[PDB]
Amino acid sequence: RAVFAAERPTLPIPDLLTTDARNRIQLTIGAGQSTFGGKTATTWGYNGNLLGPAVKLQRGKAVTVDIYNQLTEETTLHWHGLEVPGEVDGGPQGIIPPGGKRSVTLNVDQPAATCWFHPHQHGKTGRQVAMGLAGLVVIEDDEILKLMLPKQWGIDDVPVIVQDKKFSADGQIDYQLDVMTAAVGWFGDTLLTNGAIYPQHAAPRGWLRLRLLNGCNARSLNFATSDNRPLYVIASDGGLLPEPVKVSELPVLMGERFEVLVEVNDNKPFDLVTLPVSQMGMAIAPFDKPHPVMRIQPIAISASGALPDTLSSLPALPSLEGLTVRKLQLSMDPMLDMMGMQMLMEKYGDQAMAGDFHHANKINGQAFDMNKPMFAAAKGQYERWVISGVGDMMLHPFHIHGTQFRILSENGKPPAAHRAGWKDTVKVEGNVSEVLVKFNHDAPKEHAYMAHCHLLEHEDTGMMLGFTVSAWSHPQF
Ligand SMILES: [Cu+2]
Ligand SMILES: [Cu+2]
Repeated sequence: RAVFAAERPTLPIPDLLTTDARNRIQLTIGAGQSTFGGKTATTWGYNGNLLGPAVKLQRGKAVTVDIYNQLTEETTLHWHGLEVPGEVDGGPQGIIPPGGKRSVTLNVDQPAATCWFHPHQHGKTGRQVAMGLAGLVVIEDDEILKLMLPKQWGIDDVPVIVQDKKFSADGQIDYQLDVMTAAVGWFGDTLLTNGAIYPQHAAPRGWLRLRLLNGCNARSLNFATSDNRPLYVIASDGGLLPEPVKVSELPVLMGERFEVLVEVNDNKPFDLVTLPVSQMGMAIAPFDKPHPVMRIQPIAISASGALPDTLSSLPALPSLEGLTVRKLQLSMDPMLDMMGMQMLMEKYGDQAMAGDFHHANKINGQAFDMNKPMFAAAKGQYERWVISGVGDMMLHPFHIHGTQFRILSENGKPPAAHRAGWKDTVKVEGNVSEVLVKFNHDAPKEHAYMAHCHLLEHEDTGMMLGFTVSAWSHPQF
């Protein structure tokens, strides 16, 4: 406790940004500065110094987003979790030059969900996210609004973007893509919640809705409350579960979102915390013990948001016979594993095991080739993708663009109930995962979809593939 200041900063709330009268939204990508622990640091942000707004979209309504790159280097803008055509997907092919402008029209056609957006610059995604770039996407539809969930933005409906950073002694963000981070990821000893260190949020009595995003480059998290009151999971990456799922702890992989309701009953403050995980590098101090994320400070007013018995209906799993099967093998060059582990041991000592690297991470023996999509999927068809991490012991949250899928097997076991709805990420760690995926939109070679590990340093050093989606593919044509 003595390590944190007695008074907590107020939890910053990203602005909720909707369409203007011309059905447009403006996003600037820029460099500014932020203060962490009383030290100012250069940071990057969308419409601001750090992080970004929550872009709010209505299902079935078109928006054009005008994107202005005001950095001195190239970037891209990817809408993580959005079912949109490859042309507006903002993967590594969607380059926006410094001083450049690109406009994309999003025709939102998926269930209400909390998605997010971030850079996807080839080989530099880890650095650009670490510098500060990430924003949220709130998709709404008539269905979710009829539920009368907690819905006062920044009061009882609260975005919670949780990220670690490593800072140097001069206060600046200390990012590196090197042999150690290419192996185990970039991680640090300071946890940010909407950009603030251990902030406090003033919560009315009643249900409090938290839209949780693990926005770390490489660190997996496991949310719980300080007094072990339950979290009611109401939504995953791609939207509402069929019914709330009660959990006492909530593991969240890099890039995943969950929305939870937690009870604010009496006046006693309590914390959202993250519990120690079993992931290389990640249980090193200060994360060897439960670590505070946010203080919830009850206030006098009440709020009347509901915890509904029923939230939504999801389609039953279809027959799996006859469906196209795609096999993806994740791998790391053994030299990278050896050297990266050596560096981790040098940097942290014995506690690290207490419980050309630029193309050394691979899928099906291939480090990402932006000019060679690995295959073509058929639009509108359910496919079974089988992703294996047998062979190494690293954690790979495997993410597929252009879709919200259904997990069939997560790392060799059936998915937990709260992970059996709409997901865009599945854990792969020394075992095999299978997902049921359908692509509703096209993506040509020039604007292909990505499928990749979302441990950003793995992605940046090769663990990504491109794929196209069209109505059909036949070699004669
Ligand atoms: Cu994505
Ligand atoms: Cu990985």
